Amino acid sequence: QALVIDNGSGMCKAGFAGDDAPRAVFPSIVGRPRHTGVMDSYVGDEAQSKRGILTLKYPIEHGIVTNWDDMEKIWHHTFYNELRVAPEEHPVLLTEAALNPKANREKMTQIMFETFNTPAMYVAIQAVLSLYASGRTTGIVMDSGDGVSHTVPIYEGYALPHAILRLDLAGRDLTDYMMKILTERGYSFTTTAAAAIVRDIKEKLAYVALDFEAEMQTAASSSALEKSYELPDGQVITIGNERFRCPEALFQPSFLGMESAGIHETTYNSIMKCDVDIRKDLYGNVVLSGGTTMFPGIADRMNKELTALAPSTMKIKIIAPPERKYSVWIGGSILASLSTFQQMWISKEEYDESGPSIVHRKCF
Amino acid sequence: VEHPEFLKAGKEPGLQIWRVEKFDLVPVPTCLYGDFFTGDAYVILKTVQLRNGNLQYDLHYWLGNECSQDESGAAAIFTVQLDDYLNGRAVQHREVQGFESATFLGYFKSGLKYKKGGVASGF
Ligand SMILES: Nc1ncnc2c1ncn2[C@@H]1O[C@H](COP(=O)(O)OP(=O)(O)O)[C@@H](O)[C@H]1O
Ligand SMILES: [Ca+2]
Ligand SMILES: [Ca+2]
Ligand SMILES: [Mg+2]
Repeated sequence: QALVIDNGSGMCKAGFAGDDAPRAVFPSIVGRPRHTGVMDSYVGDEAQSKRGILTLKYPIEHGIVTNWDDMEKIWHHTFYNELRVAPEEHPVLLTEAALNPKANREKMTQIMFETFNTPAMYVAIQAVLSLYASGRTTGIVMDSGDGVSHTVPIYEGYALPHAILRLDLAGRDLTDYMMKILTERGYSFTTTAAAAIVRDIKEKLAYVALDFEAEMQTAASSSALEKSYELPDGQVITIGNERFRCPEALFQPSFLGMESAGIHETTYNSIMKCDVDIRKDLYGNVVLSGGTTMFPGIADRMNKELTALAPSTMKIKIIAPPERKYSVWIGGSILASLSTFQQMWISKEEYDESGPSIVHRKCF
Repeated sequence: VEHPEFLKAGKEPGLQIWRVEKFDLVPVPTCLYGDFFTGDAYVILKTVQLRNGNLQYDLHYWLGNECSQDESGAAAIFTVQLDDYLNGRAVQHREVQGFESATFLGYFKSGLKYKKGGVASGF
């Protein structure tokens, strides 16, 4: 029974190979007692609940591990609190970013074998996992999550590292931006549940405009785009153009005072860094992945932006599976379930002789 | 991979066809070749004998309109793995029901046929 762990910038997704969905999804947050031994750690929602008396760390805010004691706490919580397994009994598949530093892959491997005593483990690139989950071996993955977005071109099963672009905003930025534009509209979010309220407004009411200026006009001229939202305390507020302006920052990072290219352009640019002969296949298999690609309208608008950018006879297909919040996780579950996968794992035995660098020869 | 079927694959000129059944690669009876369950995904290897003595490989993964996510995902993956196994020598093709390349359709002398149903998801 293999386990599948997707270490997300914001959210950790964890589960059992063979299941169609993660059994556990929790925030990648570690909480430590501000003032020690006057009255230890907490992970996930419990750390959030108790944040008033905790110092909270985010050990992977941009997809890469910045703190190994806190990452270890996250894994301990994943194993013991969330999945309730003994880790020494399960092969474990873990995901990483495409450009995960070489020392990080080795550290992750070391921790699994030495700290959690896993009998087997494997590290997989997230974008390749989403591609697989979509039933493809070639395509470009546009993954936008919580603290990190990337475009990863993949040809016949393997990412093209030289063509990977790290797009500069994600979910957090969009939540921050939804808060600011709601404040400006007249509203005030002052409780400790402010982030959460605005995140939820983002998740339930935001959409991506097919033609943004025409939407701005429709909205300035009528009331047919507006939506009511009921706050925790029963107060009802109205969400107008904020619904589409917020995710628009994905296409116009300038809204956030950012010089960076938007998601359609980052996508283009990646395709352009690839052998000319494979680009047609990239354009015809643009796969959307991650929470921040969940906005309604996002596929149409990507189709539109990339049509505009590519020669007019280019066949553009955008693939936005409804389950794309978990595409990475689901790719991992399918991979780790395959009859041919027992040969792929780094075993304990292999670890004990090669040590942690075995990862660069086993996992790519 | 020590999968018995990888050991059988690309050994001589020919067509081989496997069905994804529950995260496994299961060979299709040669008498049923060309009859595709639209609720299934399959891996097809076409080995052609070249003038040099070496064999050419084209690997097609065929996706039924109703195959489950685990089956289409496994077909794509098995394809990558079989290609790695054949020293990267296979050209990989994604074949979708109703949109198969002429090359793929060409493999089937009495024309390929669709039939409803298949093996259940492995999830
Ligand atoms: N329906 C939705 N619409 C817009 N954003 C969403 C939706 N559901 C989740 N999100 C956002 O997705 C981000 C997390 O997605 P995820 O892919 O789990 O990130 P990561 O893997 O980087 O941790 C969060 O910012 C969350 O607010
Ligand atoms: Ca089936
Ligand atoms: Ca190949
Ligand atoms: Mg992610």
